[PDB]
Amino acid sequence: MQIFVKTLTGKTITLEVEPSDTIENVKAKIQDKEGIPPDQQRLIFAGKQLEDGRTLSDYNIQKESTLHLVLRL
Amino acid sequence: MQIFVRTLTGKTITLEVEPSDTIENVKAKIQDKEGIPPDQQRLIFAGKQLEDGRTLSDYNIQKESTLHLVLRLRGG
Amino acid sequence: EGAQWNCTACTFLNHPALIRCEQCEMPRHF
Ligand SMILES: [Zn+2]
Repeated sequence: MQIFVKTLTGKTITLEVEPSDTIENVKAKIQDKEGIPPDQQRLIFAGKQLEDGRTLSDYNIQKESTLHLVLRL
Repeated sequence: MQIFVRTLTGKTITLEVEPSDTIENVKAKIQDKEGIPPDQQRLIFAGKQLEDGRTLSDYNIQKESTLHLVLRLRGG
Repeated sequence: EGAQWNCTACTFLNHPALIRCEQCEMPRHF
């Protein structure tokens, strides 16, 4: 399935993911595509920060869902 | 019980619902009133997004409650 | 970070990092 990741400024990338993918895997994919290290990635969905150990399915993240990427420094 | 829906125009409509009603049933009523298909509707109540499959009572939705209708973004 | 904030358009409780509503893109009011 395809999900969207949007920066705080509204710029959007698209990812090919699986419901079983962990947030760690999604951050690794984002690092592969855009070069942003996972320790500097914070992902928000439904108002909450997502934890690396859970999967997209654990947060009810479905196809066409949008995650929000925040730079952590 | 009667609840209120803040529609896309800033207008508030009234619905007769039961605490046992599903979120889908409320979206179908909103579709009859406002012409927005349920799959493009998001319903927000007191800061909470309402999920399909749940009942109004699952969200402590009472008489005089106001839900906010949101057009479901295109994603991104 | 701060606490969550209610959207002034739809009331959704948003994360403190977001500058727009996650549901309707209404900008944060503060
Ligand atoms: Zn909103």
